[PDB]
Amino acid sequence: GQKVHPNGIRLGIVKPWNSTWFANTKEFADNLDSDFKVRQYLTKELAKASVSRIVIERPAKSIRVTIHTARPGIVIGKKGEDVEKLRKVVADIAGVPAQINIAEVRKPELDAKLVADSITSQLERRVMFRRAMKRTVQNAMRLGAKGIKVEVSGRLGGAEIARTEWYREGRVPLHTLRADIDYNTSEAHTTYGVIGVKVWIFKGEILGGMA
Amino acid sequence: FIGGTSDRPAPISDKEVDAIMNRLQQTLFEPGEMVRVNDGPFADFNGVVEEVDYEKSRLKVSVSIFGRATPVELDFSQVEK
Ligand SMILES: [Mg+2]
Repeated sequence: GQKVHPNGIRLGIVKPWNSTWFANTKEFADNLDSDFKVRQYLTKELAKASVSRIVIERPAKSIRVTIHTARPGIVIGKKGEDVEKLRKVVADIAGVPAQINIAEVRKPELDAKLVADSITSQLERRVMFRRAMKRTVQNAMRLGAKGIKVEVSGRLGGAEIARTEWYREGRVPLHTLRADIDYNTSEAHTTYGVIGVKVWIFKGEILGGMA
Repeated sequence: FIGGTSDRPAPISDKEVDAIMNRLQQTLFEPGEMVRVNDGPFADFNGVVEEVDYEKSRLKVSVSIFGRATPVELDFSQVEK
């Protein structure tokens, strides 16, 4: 049927929030709107920088943006120039001063967003959907995912009738709340429409929780 | 005494006494101004006016505490202009 968002159901249990700040009702909406604009701009500007996660915090009258990426050197540029320009424009978008930090994701093949981006890019760049998804699971299991599942959906290969197909290796318990299931999604805009790709990666359970 | 010569100190005047007896008988914290505090644990810190607690005879001045430089309210006696 219809399943709950894994990250959504697990938020506060074994998953952290992407945005972490306090604000009264007078400015909560404004903060959300600024967050949306900043994330949109950064995602588009760094589309080719393998950005995995944009954590926005709002210390006092400032905004700290942490970009989890698998390619820190591209984002940074020679001696910080690119970070500087990104910060200078994020400060414009937010209004308050801004600071940018870069966190490398050591093993991108275990990152759901990066896996989805790779598969989407391949599909747009004209590759066999079965080959692409099988290659990403194999790589994920090789790098050590306790489990992985990929679901491609919609007019695969230009077929007139859209179909859904999914591969799954290992174990991906989605009803276990203490399980660590990094889930993300991507859409491939191809000449015959939108192809949706969902990726779940199970990377062990958390007992102590630690939120 | 204070006078022209030490041999004969001089009085003040006729009208000077009257003026002294006359006196003996007889400021707004602009927003954005940078202030210092007058008393309390936060006494003599570099604060900056953030809002106007005017009709309270009070004040509120931003200050730089634990990175969360907090919206901090003071008495009107706590200004230093
Ligand atoms: Mg339901």
